[PDB]
Amino acid sequence: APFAIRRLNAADPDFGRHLDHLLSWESVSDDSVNQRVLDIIAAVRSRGDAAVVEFTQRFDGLQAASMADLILPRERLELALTRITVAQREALEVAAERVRSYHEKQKQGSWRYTEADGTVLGQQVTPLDRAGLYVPGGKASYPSSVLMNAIPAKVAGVSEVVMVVPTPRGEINEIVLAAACIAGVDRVFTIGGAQAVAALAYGTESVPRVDKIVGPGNIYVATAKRHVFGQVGIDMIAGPSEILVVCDGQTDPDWIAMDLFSQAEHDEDAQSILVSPDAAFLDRVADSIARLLPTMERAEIIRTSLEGRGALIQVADQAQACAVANRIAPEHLELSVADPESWLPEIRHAGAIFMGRYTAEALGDYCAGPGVYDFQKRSSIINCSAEGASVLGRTASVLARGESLTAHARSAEYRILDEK
Amino acid sequence: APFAIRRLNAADPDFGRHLDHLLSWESVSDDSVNQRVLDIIAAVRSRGDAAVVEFTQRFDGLQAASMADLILPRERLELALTRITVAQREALEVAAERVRSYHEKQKQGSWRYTEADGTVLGQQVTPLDRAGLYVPGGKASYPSSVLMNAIPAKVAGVSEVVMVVPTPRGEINEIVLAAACIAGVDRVFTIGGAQAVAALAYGTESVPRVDKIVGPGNIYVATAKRHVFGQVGIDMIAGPSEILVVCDGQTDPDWIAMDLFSQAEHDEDAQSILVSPDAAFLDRVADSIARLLPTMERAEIIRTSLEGRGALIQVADQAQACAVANRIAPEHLELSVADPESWLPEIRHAGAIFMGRYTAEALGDYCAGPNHVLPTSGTARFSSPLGVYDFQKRSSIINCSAEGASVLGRTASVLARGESLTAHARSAEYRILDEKEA
Ligand SMILES: Nc1ncnc2c1ncn2[C@@H]1O[C@H](COP(=O)(O)OP(=O)(O)O)[C@@H](O)[C@H]1O
Repeated sequence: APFAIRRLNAADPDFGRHLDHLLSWESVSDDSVNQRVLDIIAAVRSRGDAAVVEFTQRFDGLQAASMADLILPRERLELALTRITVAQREALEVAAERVRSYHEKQKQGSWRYTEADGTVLGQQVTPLDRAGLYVPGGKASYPSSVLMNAIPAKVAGVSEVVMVVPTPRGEINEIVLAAACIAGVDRVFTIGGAQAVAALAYGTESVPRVDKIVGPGNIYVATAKRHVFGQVGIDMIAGPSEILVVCDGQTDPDWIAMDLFSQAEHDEDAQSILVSPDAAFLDRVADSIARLLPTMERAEIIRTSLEGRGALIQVADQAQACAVANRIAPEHLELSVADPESWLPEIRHAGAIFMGRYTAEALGDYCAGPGVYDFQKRSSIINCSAEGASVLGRTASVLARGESLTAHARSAEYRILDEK
Repeated sequence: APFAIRRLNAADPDFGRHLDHLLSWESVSDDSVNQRVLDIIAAVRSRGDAAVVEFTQRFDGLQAASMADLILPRERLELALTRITVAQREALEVAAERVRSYHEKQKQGSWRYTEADGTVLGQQVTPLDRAGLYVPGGKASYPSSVLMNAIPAKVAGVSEVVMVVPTPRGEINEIVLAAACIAGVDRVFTIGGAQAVAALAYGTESVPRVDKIVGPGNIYVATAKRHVFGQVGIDMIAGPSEILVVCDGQTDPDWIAMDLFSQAEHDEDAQSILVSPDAAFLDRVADSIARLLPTMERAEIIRTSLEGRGALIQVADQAQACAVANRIAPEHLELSVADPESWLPEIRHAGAIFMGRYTAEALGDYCAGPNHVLPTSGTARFSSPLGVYDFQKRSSIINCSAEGASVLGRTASVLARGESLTAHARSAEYRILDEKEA
């Protein structure tokens, strides 16, 4: 044999050393991935479509004579919507309505405000022209990620939402494609990895250059986004798939085991960690892991993730549990404790938080629905009246002259009215 | 020998390439400036404090034996406050009042909301632990930048606001340090360039690793900020110093020439361009420039920048003026026209906009942030993720009731099972409750 999950104890004097290592895992080195991503980016900029096709065959195991075989018509998204089940389609449509209604209320357009002295301030707001959405291929690709990125882009007025979704060995995810259909994706290319990000950032003969790339992605996508920042807007660099469970010991150990498995099954570099002051509970979770793992469809992925990056960590009390959690700074925190609002203040470095025994971290990947700002460009506007320029100019005049910026000062002074 | 501003005319058939070269020529390469930056970052990541002191001696020309001589105590900020004149201190205090008022109105905190089924949703809002503020050295450092960044950080509750400001040959801008005192800066290091950015992004023995780096910067700072992206939060990376003025010819030509000088006096590489359909006007601006330039206090820097990147550009009409403006794509646009809101629909690539004849682009550098709205009580009503939001972290929370977990769990089960992610499914299914189960 049974699988034995790694065990750490913060009562060990050397516990900080093992925790550091657990948090700095170089499966494939940063440097190796970085060089590979840099080379692919430069390759896509130099050779365009030909490079995209060549990398797609190599990394996605796909046969494609040309870039035209890597274009999915929007009609294929409509077909996907007919192919999923009644219950799947209803879940997606219900979540879409809630996401879309929410963003309609939050949208803020151009505005102007007139001060008492006549000065007008405000912002001129324009949708981005195009936005690119990365969608991981295959089964481990949450449809919520499509809905929650494409819908606010369309609500903002983005004319073209371009989706890139690799098809590993030709595999297509109909639920994901159906979500893309509901969310209003305009164009789809079956490409992935660093080459998809590069094609979106710089453009090729067939892939349009977009103004912002959004979405999740593994280390190749994250590294490519880091490197095309500047050339294109980027929402964020999502970190590796991750869950920290903190438990007081009074949650069912099968539930906790499964909560760890939920993240570990996403991909082989996911990290799942449990922290608890309850030693007997940690033993129960270790047994649950050993028993439940061979019953999992994705046991191979789950085992590899837990061998490389998982751990159960014993701590002394609530205070130490929070200190270790804050150090881990988890992107996803499950506070499986009696009074979660009592633990959160001591874990300010955590990302998304799932509270209590009844809130599985997995619900965060399949959110049923409740932004636009991130798909808009803003120009700030100042239109002083003569009186407003006098008020502002008096302050600027003094400060500028103080540091010898006399063109700044005289520029402002030309519009200062003399007082009564 | 009166100065003759460079003249361009869109009617010329070499205009596209002539303007292309004016907009793109570079002294040092991208690769060499970028290569020097990549080297400096690796050096301070490796040699820590020693690299910072070495780069500071070489590039700033400072006689500093160790990192402890590059630390300015908070008292030195208070002393700056007493060294500036009364009118300068009050001007800093007035500016800080307007900034601080605005950010207080914008500040949002944590919240919770209980759904009908008992599920609690919300957000936990906390300040960043530490923020790092880059402040240019010398006289060309806007005190605005200190106020505009340190004040929202303190209003957010950032417990340690760290400022870096190079002091070339020991020169100190007392107004800038006084601004830092008023804005509540906690610690100051007299360092700059890429090495300052890297010391803040990664931390050294004496410089603390901060959660976000903000502020303006020259090419080395901007390049360094681009490279430490993903390693540490950053704000918008400011581009090179630049102004495009578009005028219909109905603005006093001296005002326009001085608006060009305002940007030109910042540094030798600054780019100041005027576009107009009014040919007689453009001549009056050329004369204004010749007459006004000699006695500018920074006449030599203005002349250098106008020679290298300045231009007066003749166009056929308003539409061609806007086409040229769109090709330049200015981060700072001065629409010095009678009807500025009529020109804006045809301006599609522009950052911050100064409208009409009474709005000098100089006011941008002293009363607003980079492409930020002017802070007033009225403008505070319009939300922005800039400002106090910059320096805060937001954690979404969900606390399902048993019934909420059941409703959400069924939908999670359907979609996760549809994708064969059965750990997701079973984890959600464990919480589904059926009252009739004994
Ligand atoms: N040629 C260079 N190589 C490396 N760093 C440089 C070079 N020129 C300037 N720097 C860095 O940029 C800083 C210049 O001071 P700063 O005020 O921030 O920019 P500026 O004065 O041009 O506006 C220096 O501290 C220095 O570290």
